[PDB]
Amino acid sequence: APTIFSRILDKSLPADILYEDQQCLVFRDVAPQAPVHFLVIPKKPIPRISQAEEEDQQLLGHLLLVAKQTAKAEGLGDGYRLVINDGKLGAQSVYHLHIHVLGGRQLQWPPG
Amino acid sequence: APTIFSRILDKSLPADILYEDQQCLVFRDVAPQAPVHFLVIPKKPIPRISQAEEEDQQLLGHLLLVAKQTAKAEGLGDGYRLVINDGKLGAQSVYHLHIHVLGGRQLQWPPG
Ligand SMILES: Nc1nc2c(ncn2[C@H]2C[C@H](O)[C@@H](COP(=O)(O)O)O2)c(=O)[nH]1
Ligand SMILES: Nc1nc2c(ncn2[C@H]2C[C@H](O)[C@@H](COP(=O)(O)O)O2)c(=O)[nH]1
Repeated sequence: APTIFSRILDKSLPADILYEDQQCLVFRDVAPQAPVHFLVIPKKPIPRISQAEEEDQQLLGHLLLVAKQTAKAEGLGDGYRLVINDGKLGAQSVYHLHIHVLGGRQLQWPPG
Repeated sequence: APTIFSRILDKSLPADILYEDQQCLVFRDVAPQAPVHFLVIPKKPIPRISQAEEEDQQLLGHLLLVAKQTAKAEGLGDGYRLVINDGKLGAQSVYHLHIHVLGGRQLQWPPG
């Protein structure tokens, strides 16, 4: 049930909010891996990306659209990287579905 | 206009195909960065994730759903990572929208 992102959502836990709508939240990462590192999280509290269903189709695309328009607002026109980690081999820590958005520096390959 | 993925789509260029529907293609990466590394590409030839529009909403979520169900089929229950690179700071090479899917080994942090 409750995660760290429960506390960011309900506002009890201080977070840097860049965007909010009825479907999702967008806030900065407290451990930034790039000059701009923010998280695009839904409001329906889907734990992992592998635990998503057809009912979440329109919502996942929306999370992607929100991420790229938030990438623009923060002046990432020279490029950025979106990352969704699953389970332990994915190195997932918070078990609320979120899209990482990283830019303002050159991301390398492999991506971990 | 034409990209490498034009040649994989129209089938002139040999590719390892794991899935195909009317909306997208799913094929292995020729330069695998993990024991399982495949690409989830749409059929509507959107160049970058930052050049996507509201009309592509349902299609982006579908690409994500296809990626996670293809993650299951290839036995990634211990975890995996999805990656969408944009522009040059993203280190994008093919300018057709695609979701990288990597697993079957432990992905590290940062993701590049
Ligand atoms: N802004 C903020 N981010 C957090 C907090 N706790 C964890 N995070 C971030 C750090 C990670 O980059 C991210 C979880 O990523 P993942 O390992 O994919 O679940 O959430 C917090 O209190 N504030
Ligand atoms: N399977 C296959 N993959 C290719 C070929 N050419 C390029 N790729 C892959 C390698 C990269 O991992 C990916 C492009 O990633 P990106 O840099 O994000 O655009 O496409 C090919 O001929 N066959």
